Amino acid sequence: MSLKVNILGHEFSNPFMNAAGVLCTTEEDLRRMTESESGSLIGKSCTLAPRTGNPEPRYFGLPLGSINSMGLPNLGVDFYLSYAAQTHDYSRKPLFLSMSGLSVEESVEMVKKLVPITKEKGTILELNLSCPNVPGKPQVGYDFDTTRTYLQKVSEAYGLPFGVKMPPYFDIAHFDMAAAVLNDFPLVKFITCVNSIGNGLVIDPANETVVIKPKQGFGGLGGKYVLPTALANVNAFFRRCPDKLVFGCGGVYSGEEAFLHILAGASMVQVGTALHDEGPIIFARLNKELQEIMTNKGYKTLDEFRGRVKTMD
Amino acid sequence: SLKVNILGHEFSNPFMNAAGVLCTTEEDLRRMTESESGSLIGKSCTLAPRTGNPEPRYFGLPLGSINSMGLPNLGVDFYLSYAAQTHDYSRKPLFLSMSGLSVEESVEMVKKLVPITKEKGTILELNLSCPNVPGKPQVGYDFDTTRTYLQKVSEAYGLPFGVKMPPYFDIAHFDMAAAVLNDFPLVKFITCVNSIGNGLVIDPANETVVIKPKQGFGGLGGKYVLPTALANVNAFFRRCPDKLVFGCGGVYSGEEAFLHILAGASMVQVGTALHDEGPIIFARLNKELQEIMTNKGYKTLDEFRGRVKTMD
Ligand SMILES: Cc1cc2nc3c(=O)[nH]c(=O)nc-3n(C[C@H](O)[C@H](O)[C@H](O)COP(=O)(O)O)c2cc1C
Ligand SMILES: Cc1cc2nc3c(=O)[nH]c(=O)nc-3n(C[C@H](O)[C@H](O)[C@H](O)COP(=O)(O)O)c2cc1C
Ligand SMILES: O=C(O)c1cc(=O)[nH]c(=O)[nH]1
Ligand SMILES: O=C(O)c1cc(=O)[nH]c(=O)[nH]1
Ligand SMILES: [Br-]
Ligand SMILES: [Br-]
Ligand SMILES: [Br-]
Ligand SMILES: [Br-]
Ligand SMILES: [Br-]
Ligand SMILES: [Br-]
Repeated sequence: MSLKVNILGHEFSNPFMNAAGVLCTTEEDLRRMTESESGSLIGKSCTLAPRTGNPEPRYFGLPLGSINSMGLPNLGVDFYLSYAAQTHDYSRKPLFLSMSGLSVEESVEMVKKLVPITKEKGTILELNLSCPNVPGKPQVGYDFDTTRTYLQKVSEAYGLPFGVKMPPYFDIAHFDMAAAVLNDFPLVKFITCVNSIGNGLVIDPANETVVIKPKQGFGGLGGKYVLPTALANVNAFFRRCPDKLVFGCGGVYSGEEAFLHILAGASMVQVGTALHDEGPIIFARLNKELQEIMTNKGYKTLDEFRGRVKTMD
Repeated sequence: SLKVNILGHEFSNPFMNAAGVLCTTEEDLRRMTESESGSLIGKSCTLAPRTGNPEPRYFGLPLGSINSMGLPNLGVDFYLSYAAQTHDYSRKPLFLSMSGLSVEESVEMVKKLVPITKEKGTILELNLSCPNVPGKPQVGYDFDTTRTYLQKVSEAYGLPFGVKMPPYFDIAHFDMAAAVLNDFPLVKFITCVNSIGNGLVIDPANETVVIKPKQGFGGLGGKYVLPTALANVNAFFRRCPDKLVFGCGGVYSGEEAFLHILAGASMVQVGTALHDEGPIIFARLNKELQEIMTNKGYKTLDEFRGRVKTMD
């Protein structure tokens, strides 16, 4: 029996990691992720400079998930690079860093700085093209021309295998158009589906007021809200992008939901909202639960069922 | 108290079915008319009868619904006859949803509707957001295609109508959509929103998708879509001040209808909850919305419509 995953020139102990932005901003966040049972971890979407973010309250927990408009609060790219260079214990697990320039030029500058550290330590890049929460900066992945520009220039500047955090799509034509762009770039080795459902609105009936301050209450949705959307996107790209891996992100609170992500095509499985609710102890539970479901169904490895979701067509 | 006075009509309350739920057959429409609902709307129809997609094509879920019906309907002639000859307009006003799979089909259909709207007052909701027909993507996600539909239908129908919009998730798309809509004055109402398109639900017991069409991909409704619906309602409420907004998505109770109205909704549509519960839900919804209004001291809907507070 094995929850192991062998991809991207690394052996992962299990397919679980945090979703970018959850429990990965500070050194202590990252130390707690490394101490956890997670197979990996990813740093907060960083910017070239430290960034303070949107006004609070900017996160609100809901019965069916979460809404956030954090606005990319982070320590700046140099902090994450130094963590990856010196601090992170790579004998424990591999490390991803998320990078989210608000422009091509900023993302290019950060990925240039990452190059020697990836060469030195094997630090993996996830490029965020789906932040829904910075006022005036719409999700890059919803503009295919802009997406193409990012992928070209980052491919050129970084020159190493990297991944992309995609926004959810809801239109078959858009799965097709997105895949075509992505398939034009061989250094994109993984596709993370998905970021939050952008620009939802939650209102408190008692005070008749939105629950978050930024953008008149409009925020990204995660948790139970996004599971069917996340699975559709993982499978859509799994089917269209034959020479890329897909990482599943959205709605994972258990081994059984992790199992569904893997069935849909997911290599790794990212946990956001549930981890925010529960803390890093969640990873021990998730391993146990996924192992148990496999045992019940007679599966011994993840690749015995990855992408094996059954259709009736 | 719950009354709504819009579009040349008085409605007893803001509630109606969502297009496609309990509104395909004459018996469906009879039961909607007999219900406590303020209005009702016909199934999105096509010029010819449609059998729709293979089964299973609806699956009910703890947090809502997934569907890929494929516009199964009795054909435009039936809905037009229902509107001209059968429907009791003393009970409540009637909407018809039209969902031509091309502009040419939509133009043909709305032309037939003209005399019936003039004589009986039947209201058009033009469906621009079906996510369930293969090779025919949501028109509302292409602002060029959307402008052409709106132009040719404006010319062909020439009377006040509304549009069923897909949900948008990008402020840039709120801005673009509203700008396209604001170029057509005959568009008097905007229904936000249609199902969240092309989600995928898989049963872990059998490792199998739950609906047959399109490898399991269908539209999501119910509890999944409430924040998306509320956001879309309010986005268009703010961007289209000379139009009305209908709310649709995630309404299972008076509290959720209150939120839709607070976000900007004039009428409130009920899909999934109604599929679950049946037309008796409308009597519950009227009672719950009243209870919330009395607790807050509102005597009318316009005392709070669109008055959601923000902190910025
Ligand atoms: C508090 C908060 C902060 C987040 N920050 C980031 C971010 O830095 N970069 C990113 O790609 N996604 C970010 N996300 C989105 C998550 O990575 C994930 O895509 C989303 O929450 C869906 O997963 P979930 O259902 O497990 O929450 C954030 C989510 C939340 C809840
Ligand atoms: C069974 C099914 C059939 C539907 N058919 C139509 C349709 O004919 N036309 C339309 O505009 N919307 C149709 N819808 C979408 C609903 O009208 C509504 O926009 C969506 O389900 C979200 O509302 P809800 O959360 O109350 O279900 C259908 C939905 C379902 C559940
Ligand atoms: O920092 C954030 O606001 C943030 C970034 C992102 O990519 N996704 C998200 O939900 N929030
Ligand atoms: O008939 C359908 O499949 C259908 C049409 C529509 O507009 N929305 C929906 O959810 N289903
Ligand atoms: Br914007
Ligand atoms: Br579609
Ligand atoms: Br089991
Ligand atoms: Br009017
Ligand atoms: Br299509
Ligand atoms: Br959108």
